[PDB]
Amino acid sequence: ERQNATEIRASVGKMIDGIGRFYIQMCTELKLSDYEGRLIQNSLTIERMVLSAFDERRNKYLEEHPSAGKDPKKTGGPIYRRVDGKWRRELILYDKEEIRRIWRQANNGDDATAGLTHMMIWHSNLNDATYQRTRALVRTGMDPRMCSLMQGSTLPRRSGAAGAAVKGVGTMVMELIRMIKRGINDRNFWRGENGRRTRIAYERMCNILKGKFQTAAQRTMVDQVRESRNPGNAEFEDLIFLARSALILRGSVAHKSCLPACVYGSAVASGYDFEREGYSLVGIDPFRLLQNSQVYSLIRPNENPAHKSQLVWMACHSAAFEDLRVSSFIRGTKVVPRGKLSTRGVQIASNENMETMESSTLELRSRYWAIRTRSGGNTNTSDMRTEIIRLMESARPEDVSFQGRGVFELSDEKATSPIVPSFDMSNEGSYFFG
Amino acid sequence: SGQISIQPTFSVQRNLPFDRPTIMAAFT
RNA sequence: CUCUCUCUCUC
RNA sequence: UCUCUCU
Ligand SMILES: *[C][C]([O])[C]O[C][C][C][N]C(=O)C1=[C]C(C2=C3[C]=[C]C(=O)[C]C3=OC3=C2[C]=[C]C(=O)[C]3)=C(C([O])=O)[C]=[C]1
Repeated sequence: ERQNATEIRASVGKMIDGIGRFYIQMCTELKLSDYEGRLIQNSLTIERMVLSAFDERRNKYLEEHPSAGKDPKKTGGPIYRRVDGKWRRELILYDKEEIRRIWRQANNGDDATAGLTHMMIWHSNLNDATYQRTRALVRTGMDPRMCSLMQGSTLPRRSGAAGAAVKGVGTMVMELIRMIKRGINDRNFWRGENGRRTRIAYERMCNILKGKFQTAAQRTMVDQVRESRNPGNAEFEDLIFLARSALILRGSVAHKSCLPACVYGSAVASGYDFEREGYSLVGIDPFRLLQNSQVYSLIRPNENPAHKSQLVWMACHSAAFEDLRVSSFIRGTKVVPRGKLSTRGVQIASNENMETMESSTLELRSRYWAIRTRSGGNTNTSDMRTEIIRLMESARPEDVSFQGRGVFELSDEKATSPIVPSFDMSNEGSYFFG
Repeated sequence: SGQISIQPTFSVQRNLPFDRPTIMAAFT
């Protein structure tokens, strides 16, 4: 039982080490200095280069249908250099085959898709913590208020089962609803070889959504949705009902701390053997890595670096939809809601004035650390809608879940003595997007 | 509009808050 | 609750 | 080689 755990830690550490040494190689090939190599924007550009090089289907489509004024075999992005204290952006182009060769050499001749999925999840968490998806919600007919279930909505399809565990109930419901809408518009959907393939995809997506749910009634209802040969308006409405029910009887969404490649690269250049020590995405390893890591970022004029650092922290720990009180307790500084953050996204646009831009250190440090959970809490005839409604009516927004679990100090590596928070003082806000 | 409910990330005791009247008013 | 799960379509 | 909190 312990041996399997140590092999799992070794495998995850192998992925992290590969990502870090790839970042080191990319920094060497880009002639970036230490400060420029620790910039979060440069790491974002490099990670996007990796992801676009290995996006096989998009690369093939680009070869068949070339883009306007772009070479379909070259990736690129904004790389920022500091000259005489002034930041300037550059668009440098790299062959996709060169990027693939460098990535494979980083992972010892193996095309380790696990690290790519890790970077994909990091980008998805950043997008979740930065940008809201209300327009897509309204277009598909779902309430804009179920944003807490839309974790991992920007994850592409190539993530697979690893990324499927991260995406929430809202995104899966949205994708299924898109499929049902396409079937409703065109009857030739679900027909032919493409019809068989999309039926298989629909069944698989329904099955992983069913695995997401906890109560028996929700599982039975998604089973009934899956069993329809030609799902129509009724199944789309039932999916909307399940999505709304997921607000109270929550689902099992897996949360992992996926750090930017700059942190991993700095750690690997420091001499940290993740293969020997081992890495966990749900334990103290990301917290310990973030405490002694220095990351720099680009601050547009009239912005608060503290707010940007809080945003990056929330993205790193996938705490976008977390209770603000527990997030502030773990961080030690007040996690301000999205409305009161005087900051825009991490990424810098191509039209920005790259002469007033400044650089700031990111405070990615927390007082306490906690275990990241997959569970959504405790949940306590042939029409299971009434049963679901009764179950949610019984629930109150005062029940204590995760009983006997607390936040551990950074020195408590083994998670022995928990600290339970007492939120029984004057009430702060609880919803990040509120 | 906004965020009605919390999706827990950290395994901590905590009350899990949600806007009960808003969720329930769509089920009455 | 870690881990392999692999992708209807570039979207 | 793109951009964006909040129908
Ligand atoms: C479908 C869903 O997912 C949604 O979608 C949208 C969002 C995301 N995105 C995606 O996916 C895509 C994108 C794209 C693009 C690009 C890419 C790359 C670069 O570099 C640039 C660009 O640009 C653009 C786009 C789109 C749109 C616009 O407008 C612009 C793609 C291509 O291109 O292909 C794909 C996908």
